[PDB]
Amino acid sequence: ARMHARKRGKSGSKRPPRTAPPIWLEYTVEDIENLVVKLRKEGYSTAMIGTILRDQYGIPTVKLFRDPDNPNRKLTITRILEKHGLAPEIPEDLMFLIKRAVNLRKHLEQHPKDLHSMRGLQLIESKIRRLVKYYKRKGKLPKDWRYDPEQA
Amino acid sequence: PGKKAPNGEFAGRKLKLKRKKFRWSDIRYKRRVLRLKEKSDPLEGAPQARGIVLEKIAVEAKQPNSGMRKAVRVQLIKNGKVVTAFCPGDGAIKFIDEHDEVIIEGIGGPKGGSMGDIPGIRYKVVKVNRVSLKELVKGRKEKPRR
Amino acid sequence: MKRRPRKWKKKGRMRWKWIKKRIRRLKRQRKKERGL
Amino acid sequence: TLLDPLANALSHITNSERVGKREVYIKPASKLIGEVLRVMQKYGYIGEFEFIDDGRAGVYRVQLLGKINKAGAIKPRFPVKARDYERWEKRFLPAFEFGILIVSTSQGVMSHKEAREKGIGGRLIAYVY
Amino acid sequence: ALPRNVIPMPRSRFLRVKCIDCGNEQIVFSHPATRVRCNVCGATLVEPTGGKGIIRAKILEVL
RNA sequence: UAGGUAGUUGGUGGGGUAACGGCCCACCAAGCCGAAGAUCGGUACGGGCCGUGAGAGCGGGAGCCCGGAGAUGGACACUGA
RNA sequence: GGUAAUACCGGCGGCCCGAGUGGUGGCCACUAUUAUUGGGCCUAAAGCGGCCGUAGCCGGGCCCGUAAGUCCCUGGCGAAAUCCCACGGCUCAACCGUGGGGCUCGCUGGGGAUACUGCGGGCCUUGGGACCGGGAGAGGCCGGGGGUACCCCCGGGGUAGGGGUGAAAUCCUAUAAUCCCGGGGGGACCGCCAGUGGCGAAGGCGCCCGGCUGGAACGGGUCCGACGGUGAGGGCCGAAGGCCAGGGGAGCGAACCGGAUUAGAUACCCGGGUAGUCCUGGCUGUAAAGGAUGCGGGCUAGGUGUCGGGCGAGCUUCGAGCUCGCCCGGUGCCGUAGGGAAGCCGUUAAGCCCGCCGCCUGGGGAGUACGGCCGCAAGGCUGAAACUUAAAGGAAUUGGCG
Ligand SMILES: [Mg+2]
Ligand SMILES: [Mg+2]
Ligand SMILES: [Mg+2]
Ligand SMILES: [Mg+2]
Ligand SMILES: [Mg+2]
Ligand SMILES: [Mg+2]
Ligand SMILES: [Mg+2]
Ligand SMILES: [Mg+2]
Ligand SMILES: [Mg+2]
Ligand SMILES: [Zn+2]
Repeated sequence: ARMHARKRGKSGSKRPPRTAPPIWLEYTVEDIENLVVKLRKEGYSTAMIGTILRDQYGIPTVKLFRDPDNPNRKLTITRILEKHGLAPEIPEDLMFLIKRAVNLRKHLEQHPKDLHSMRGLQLIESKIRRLVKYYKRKGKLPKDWRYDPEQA
Repeated sequence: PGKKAPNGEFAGRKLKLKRKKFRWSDIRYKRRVLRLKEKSDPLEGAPQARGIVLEKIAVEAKQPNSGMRKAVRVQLIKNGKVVTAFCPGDGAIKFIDEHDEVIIEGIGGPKGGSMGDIPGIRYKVVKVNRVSLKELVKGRKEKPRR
Repeated sequence: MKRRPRKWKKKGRMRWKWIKKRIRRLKRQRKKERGL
Repeated sequence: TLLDPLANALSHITNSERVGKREVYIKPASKLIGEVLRVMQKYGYIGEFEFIDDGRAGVYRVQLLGKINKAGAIKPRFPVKARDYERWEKRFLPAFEFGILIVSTSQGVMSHKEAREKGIGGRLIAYVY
Repeated sequence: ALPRNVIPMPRSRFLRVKCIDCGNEQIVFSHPATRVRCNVCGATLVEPTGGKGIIRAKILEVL
């Protein structure tokens, strides 16, 4: 079920099993790497780069090609960005959650009796800490980092 | 309710602790480990005892009954307590006199308490002046010291 | 007060809302009258 | 959440065959699941089975024959010495050779009747009869 | 036979639409999440509405 | 019955012992146990074994053998392997 | 057992064990009344009022290593007595001797194998999370505009009652009431539409317009890559009532003052009325806080309403419209297998499985006494024993009765 509520919900995306790219594609690997890098410099989130490739350029998910420099891995957007040095400086899951808990914290400063909104804040911060524990454990975040709300 | 709480492989400590915790909601175990029977018991863990009778009395029986049961007041020797004891048999009370020494057993009821329609009494007389009472009631032997 | 719903059953007793109110008055008298 | 993909399979099998079904789908498919199906087959409890890939861990199709009374998982996974089998066979099964007791010995998965012939032990994972 | 519950399969397609005031040929998605506009001229091709887009050009295939 | 310890934990140099050791002493530090129950109370000689039960277990450890300790209560020395 | 005793006390018959046979106290079995094997928690004892999370227990698929857990073989140990067997000596036997095994279930030196657990690398996407799109909703907090009803006051008209009850009376009225009309002010609440309808973790939320804000469902060849479940000790939220300070006060009204009914009437009924109920700032932390049903995952016939999204057809006064069929998520009913002591539950389980935490152990004494920690007080939380009793409880039958 959901993490905090307990509704089930099932909506999502259902993919076909497939190994090789489809026959009617024509974009070669380098023509797709340049497309991936061109869009990031328009200010696009790594989730909203794939939406546009799929909608407009007609490329089903980019995880159909292998990594050019490595036969083990498969291609993923974040593994293209770090090839050119454009990848984010903090996992953007964490960044979206943290940015969404900063203008709720200045709304709660003019309406301090809005007691039903300040529970969503506690729930957001629970999620932020759940993610920081994991990131610190996997070495993606330096150990001298803490979520201190009074900054930003 | 779910399945049952610590059914894991490395959960021995919590399972033992849950058992030791709920064993105290008992009454036969708490009463045997804290030793509550002694410290409140006029006879002190004995099967029998001896006393010296103070006065002879009669009790009324329970509700769906009628009649008077004869008994005595015994003053123990090892403690100094005063208990109430029952004289079993047809005409026994005519053999008990004051300033006599009597021997005392339990009366054998549920949980060690009392039995039948005599509800508050929990001891019975077996020997008078070192001469069994059962004999005296049915002839067969004579009572010393008057 | 940690009460038990078996006693609100009224068969062979008096009402419990009114036994509570009477226990409270004694827990007071034992307190003021030198409960110190 | 999900904690045991083998228990789910065995309860699914014994729930389905009790109402008369002739096919089941064991959705999350380990290779321990496949290894236990292999020995449920050789003793004549199920029919034939195949592994279908679906891009995410694969599925198992198995046809039932209506030849089992009960199947389940021995969960805490106790260990057994090679001379202490009857103590457990008297706890799970209904007569002195009624059915099999599946053991995870150091040479694969097998029934206790073939562990006693080599004289080895291991962890008990399940039982069928 | 082969229930949907095992091996799920989508319900949405890739099209081979063809522009109007540009003649250009493209591939698009049927349930888009953005506003699909042409890759030379800029006129829209599909529109986002809830479930399935409402296309605005000529279709050649369903791919 | 929630905090306990100040020769208490450790180091350097010594005395004493049949012998190693804060076992004692002179200096330098601030360590040491603890909610996985320390500290403080309660009861108790420990085991091989013994009673009971279909077994899992629950209860007892006077008498026989093996270890420990005591000689009305508390302190202290002589002779000797 | 009450003057007709197979139940007390004697006689005579009979029954069970027998050199013994009865009485009182203790431990085990009885007892699945301590439950690992192997119990309970809707109505009988028992789910924390609700939710968040630290330790701990439980944890998705594949590939390559290691060999700690685990399994097999082998050296050194776990005194004798005691325990089981066969044979031999006292007449057999109890007892004693020669041999085989068990027991002290626990230690340690090595060699072997990797299925599962643990530990170290790599690779995934189903669980969980992030994001975009078109919609639904009394979810919450500020600002502003209204709606009728009720009470009070001032003017105009009229003239003797009004009010209340089972029946009356206290009360209001000649300083002109009740009733009708023209105006001035004042607090609280938002009717019909309204729906086993919607939203929220629970307590709860219903006039309309504008602003900021939280969560969920559907559509999705988007992104991350096991980031998860439960949660002792700690933390926030919590109707009504009560408390401490400032404001306000129309209707209703614990305390209180009078009229009646009555054997009494400290009550029900009638005429008044203080605190309270409302607003700003805090404390208290309780309910039949109830679905008397803790939370996550998998599976096991159908039928039929209804709210939200999507899809496919057919109409159309082309409307954000109407009808039919299907997929996903909420909310109701009749019901198979199965479960239950029944009442009854039945894919929204009280069914068959895998987890984690909280509580229960005959009825009273007693939620009491004594101690501790919180609160300004009222009070909350923790919580025994001496003694006493043979039943107390539950779900359904036949009658008798209102
Ligand atoms: Mg002693
Ligand atoms: Mg029970
Ligand atoms: Mg109850
Ligand atoms: Mg695994
Ligand atoms: Mg021995
Ligand atoms: Mg002979
Ligand atoms: Mg012999
Ligand atoms: Mg012998
Ligand atoms: Mg708690
Ligand atoms: Zn164009």
